[PDB]
Amino acid sequence: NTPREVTLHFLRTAGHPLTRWALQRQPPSPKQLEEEFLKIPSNFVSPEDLDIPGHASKDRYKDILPNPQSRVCLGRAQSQEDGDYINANYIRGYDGKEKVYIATQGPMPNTVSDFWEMVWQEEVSLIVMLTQLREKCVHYWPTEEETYGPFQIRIQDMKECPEYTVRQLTIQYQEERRSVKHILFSAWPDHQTPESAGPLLRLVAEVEESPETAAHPGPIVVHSSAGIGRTGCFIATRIGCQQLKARGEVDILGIVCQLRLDRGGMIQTAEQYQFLHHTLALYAGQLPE
Amino acid sequence: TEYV
Repeated sequence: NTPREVTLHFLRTAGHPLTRWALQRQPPSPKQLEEEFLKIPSNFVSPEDLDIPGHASKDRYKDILPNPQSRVCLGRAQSQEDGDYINANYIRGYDGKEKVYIATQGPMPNTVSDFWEMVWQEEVSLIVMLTQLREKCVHYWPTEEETYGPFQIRIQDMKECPEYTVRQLTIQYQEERRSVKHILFSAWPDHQTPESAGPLLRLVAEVEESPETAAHPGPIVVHSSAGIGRTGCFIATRIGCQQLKARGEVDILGIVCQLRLDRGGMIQTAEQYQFLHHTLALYAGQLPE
Repeated sequence: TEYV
């Protein structure tokens, strides 16, 4: 055991399976959940761990880097750029199934073409954006039509729900046109949680109700400014709901551990960990029967 | 920059 091997062993083996009854009626205490959360290693990579010349300019935060083994590599669809780097990682889903999500940071003006290239190359049909309206991060989608490198994007439809905005986009590359659904969930401040879990579960139903629209199933892109806290919470919620529906139990600790192996730092706060328990207890009470 |  290196520190690194102690980290990997913990994340592969930690678990706290809870029956749905225990989650709803007899949950671990707040102090227990915080203690449990603080035990989980971050699995952050250091700048020294990454040998990708030039990547710094494509990171929003120099301390938040994509783990090498699961990072998304861009192909060569950009005649302007020579590298394959984007701050994004493939994320396992329910039962360990590969590439169910990509977690990424919010695009910067200089990584917007990279983002759409990833969307194209990975045959993404759904993007989940988690934000607090408060703006600074750049709008990487057009009001009606914009070109980003070799990609033309066009808004087809836009509808407002109280919790989120759904945009139906078309992305074009050469003679080829694809559909992409975009959902912007807007009252989630970074480092914090939403006021209640109702809208979040609606967002989750919205995601679950989304048709596959690509030639081949692709990852769901989930992002927020750093791509770890709110991104991690959303994905953990989705997996946790899937465990509850299929099995009537959930292992929240194991879900967060599996997320951290895929991308360092997923779920950043003990408050966010506690809210995850709350949201899943809510989902359990909403289940049919 | 710093997110932590």
